Amino acid sequence: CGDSTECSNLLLQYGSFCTQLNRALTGIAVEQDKNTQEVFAQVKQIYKTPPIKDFGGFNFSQILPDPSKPSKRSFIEDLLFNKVTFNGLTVLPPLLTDEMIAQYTSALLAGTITSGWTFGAGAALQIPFAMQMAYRFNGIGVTQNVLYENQKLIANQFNSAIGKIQDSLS
Amino acid sequence: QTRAGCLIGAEHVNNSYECDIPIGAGICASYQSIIAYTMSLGAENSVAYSNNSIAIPTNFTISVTTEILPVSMTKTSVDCTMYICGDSTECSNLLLQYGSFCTQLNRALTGIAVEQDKNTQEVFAQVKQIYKT
Amino acid sequence: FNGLTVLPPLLTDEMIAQYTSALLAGTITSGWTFG
Amino acid sequence: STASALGKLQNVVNQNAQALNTLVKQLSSNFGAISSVLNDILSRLDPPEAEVQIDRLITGRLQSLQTYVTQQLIRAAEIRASANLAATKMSECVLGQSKRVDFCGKGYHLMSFPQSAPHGVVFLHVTYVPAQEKNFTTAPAICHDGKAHFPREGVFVSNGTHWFVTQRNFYEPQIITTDNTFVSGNCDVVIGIVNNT
Amino acid sequence: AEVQIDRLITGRLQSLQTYVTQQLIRAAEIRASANLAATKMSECVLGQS
Amino acid sequence: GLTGTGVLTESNKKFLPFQQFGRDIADTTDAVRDPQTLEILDITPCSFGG
Ligand SMILES: *[C@@H]1O[C@H](CO)[C@@H](O[C@@H]2O[C@H](CO)[C@@H](O)[C@H](O)[C@H]2NC(C)=O)[C@H](O)[C@H]1NC(C)=O
Ligand SMILES: *[C@@H]1O[C@H](CO)[C@@H](O[C@@H]2O[C@H](CO)[C@@H](O)[C@H](O)[C@H]2NC(C)=O)[C@H](O)[C@H]1NC(C)=O
Ligand SMILES: *[C@@H]1O[C@H](CO)[C@@H](O[C@@H]2O[C@H](CO)[C@@H](O)[C@H](O)[C@H]2NC(C)=O)[C@H](O)[C@H]1NC(C)=O
Ligand SMILES: *[C@@H]1O[C@H](CO)[C@@H](O[C@@H]2O[C@H](CO)[C@@H](O)[C@H](O)[C@H]2NC(C)=O)[C@H](O)[C@H]1NC(C)=O
Ligand SMILES: *[C@@H]1O[C@H](CO)[C@@H](O[C@@H]2O[C@H](CO)[C@@H](O)[C@H](O)[C@H]2NC(C)=O)[C@H](O)[C@H]1NC(C)=O
Ligand SMILES: *[C@@H]1O[C@H](CO)[C@@H](O[C@@H]2O[C@H](CO)[C@@H](O)[C@H](O)[C@H]2NC(C)=O)[C@H](O)[C@H]1NC(C)=O
Ligand SMILES: *[C@@H]1O[C@H](CO)[C@@H](O[C@@H]2O[C@H](CO)[C@@H](O)[C@H](O)[C@H]2NC(C)=O)[C@H](O)[C@H]1NC(C)=O
Ligand SMILES: *[C@@H]1O[C@H](CO)[C@@H](O)[C@H](O)[C@H]1NC(C)=O
Repeated sequence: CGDSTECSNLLLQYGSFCTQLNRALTGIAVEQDKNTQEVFAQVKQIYKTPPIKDFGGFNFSQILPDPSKPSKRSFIEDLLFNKVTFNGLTVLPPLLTDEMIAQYTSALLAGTITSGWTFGAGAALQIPFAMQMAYRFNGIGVTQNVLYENQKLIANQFNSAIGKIQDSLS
Repeated sequence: QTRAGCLIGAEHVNNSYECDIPIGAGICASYQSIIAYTMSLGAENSVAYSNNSIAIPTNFTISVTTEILPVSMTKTSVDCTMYICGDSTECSNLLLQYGSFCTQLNRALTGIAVEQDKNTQEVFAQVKQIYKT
Repeated sequence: FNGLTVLPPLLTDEMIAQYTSALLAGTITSGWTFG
Repeated sequence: STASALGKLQNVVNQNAQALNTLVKQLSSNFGAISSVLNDILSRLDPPEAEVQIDRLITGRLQSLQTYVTQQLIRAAEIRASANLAATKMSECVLGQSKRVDFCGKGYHLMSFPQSAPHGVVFLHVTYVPAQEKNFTTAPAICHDGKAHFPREGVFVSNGTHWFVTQRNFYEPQIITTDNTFVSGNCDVVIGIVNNT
Repeated sequence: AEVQIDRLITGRLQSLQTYVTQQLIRAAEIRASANLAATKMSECVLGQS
Repeated sequence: GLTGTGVLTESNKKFLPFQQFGRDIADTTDAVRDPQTLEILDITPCSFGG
């Protein structure tokens, strides 16, 4: 109608026509919020990484959050964010701001780096990274002796791949 | 004044708890009076990582949890002509010139009912015999 | 009601309870072998 | 004791009831005509104007019924997806033991039990959760007689003075023996190897 | 003028209904994608698949 | 002769010397030129919301 009393009076005789429309739109918004919460909220505590970082030669600096930047994001997250870019209609803001999403990702990543898969069942239990990687090879049919004799080569290949990923994205 | 709009009738605090009634933009309110605050993601801890130290459990517990899943809904049907006309020959004659209008609707409703029955029978009937304790 | 009808489900709840009881007795007594 | 736990089934029932209620309520709309009563229009005017009056009611009711049918179709599709997920859970967590993490239960899965519900199913999941942890010092391999020893299954741990082998998910020390260890190479390339017997 | 007002109103209502239906379909597919993403997060990050 | 509601503020757009009003996209007017003082004013809709 748009500020027209005659239009409103003529329209009033159509019964409940836009109540269900608003119901559906509110349902959609609630579903979006529920989707985000289900996807990201999978931990009970906010884990942190120790100030000293010696993970058997592996290098996670490209993915860990950067304290210098105000957003507390990482290199890859910043690259992803930078790369991609009324008459009665409104846009509502999301319940979870991107800072909290980044915090959830950082907590999950610190937990999986430090405590293996143990933090997904009960309380997080610390473990040296090399032993966790030996467990992961043992879980695919290769003995841990291979990792214990090829640690340096494995770390170098992992660093090279994680370096190439950033260039491929950028 | 919040990123979601303007709020009256509540006090703003500097603490942070679990979110009770979600407001938006990372903030929400609760009752104590009514207080509006910023959400807290959870507890904070720093697991003790060292390169020659581990933690090993010494006891265990057994937990039982619930999960609820809907599998079906009521089967309904609608008679097109009775609903749209209601015992009127003139209405039926006027409506007849619209072609096949409600046969599709009845087809869809019958399909929905058949799908509900199939859903139930597929979800539950997964055994060949009836075992007894 | 003015032309709307509700049809009963094919499986009454007694049969559903019987299915659940059979499944549960089977999984108690025979493990996963009966699957 | 606690109520409001069976939210989903109640929500489905309420949605269906509300849809039916609004559909039956839409029958009392003029839709731009002179009245919502069919006989009153029939017994007040002439057929040339009567049919003009009736056409508006016909088209309005047809539109409302179309909208109701579409909403029912969407809800039926969503319910079908939910039923497929429930069937998969019943197949995988009741008839067997699942290794895929967090599919059914929070922890290490043991078994599940099904129960009926007026329009759905309820799964009771039994899970194992470790507790009462403890700190220990570890080493990846043992150098002895110039040879490197690795554990078959388990991990090396230390009281603080001696060394033992344990299973990964429950503390149970045992003496290091040639039976539960295997040898490969010499203690020269492994980072962190320690001396023992 | 009431006839013209009604003629405008019916078309605007039709457009609104079409937009709502399209939004519903897109929301359904987005929800399916979100469920898949949640399953992947649960199974490939918290454990070994 | 161009009618509409809203609130008018001072703007810094630089109209080329022969236009009377401007629209951004989807055919909605934003800026106008007053016929007397010959300056550019900006229009924003009156505040509303749920
Ligand atoms: C992990 O990789 C990063 C590269 O992303 C390393 O950071 C570089 O370090 C060298 C030597 O100090 C500098 O010359 C580069 O400018 C650094 N690059 C960036 C982007 O800061 C980092 O040193 C590596 N980690 C370790 C422990 O060496
Ligand atoms: C394991 O050893 C640590 C170090 O001696 C114990 O102390 C914890 O150390 C971390 C990091 O150094 C701190 O963040 C904790 O606050 C410390 N805990 C306490 C109670 O002081 C730790 O308690 C030991 N046990 C466990 C299960 O970690
Ligand atoms: C493992 O945990 C269980 C559960 O707490 C312990 O059993 C308890 O033991 C105390 C002391 O003997 C009793 O007072 C409780 O009644 C027991 N609980 C139950 C449910 O029976 C058990 O002792 C723990 N095991 C170890 C080795 O500490
Ligand atoms: C290292 O483990 C050993 C084995 O459990 C512990 O030594 C025992 O201690 C008890 C109590 O003092 C003695 O009765 C046993 O004779 C010891 N065993 C042996 C083989 O000597 C020892 O306590 C552990 N180390 C520490 C620091 O607790
Ligand atoms: C685990 O960490 C410790 C401490 O950071 C490392 O110990 C260092 O070892 C080098 C070479 O043997 C010494 O020069 C340093 O003085 C040691 N550090 C300290 C604080 O004494 C150890 O190398 C790391 N790796 C293991 C144990 O495999
Ligand atoms: C484990 O034992 C071996 C031999 O008993 C140690 O190797 C000796 O190390 C010293 C100091 O570096 C040398 O002077 C000897 O020549 C080495 N002997 C041999 C046969 O290689 C080894 O250092 C011990 N491990 C640790 C961690 O101390
Ligand atoms: C319309 O007439 C008014 C009335 O004179 C004009 O306004 C004057 O414009 C001159 C031009 O610089 C100013 O010096 C005066 O101060 C203005 N008088 C006022 C505002 O009272 C206006 O310019 C005319 N517009 C035209 C000719 O387009
Ligand atoms: C606490 O809250 C008040 C208002 O709620 C605010 O003015 C103040 O900056 C906050 N922080 C401190 C440290 O007082």
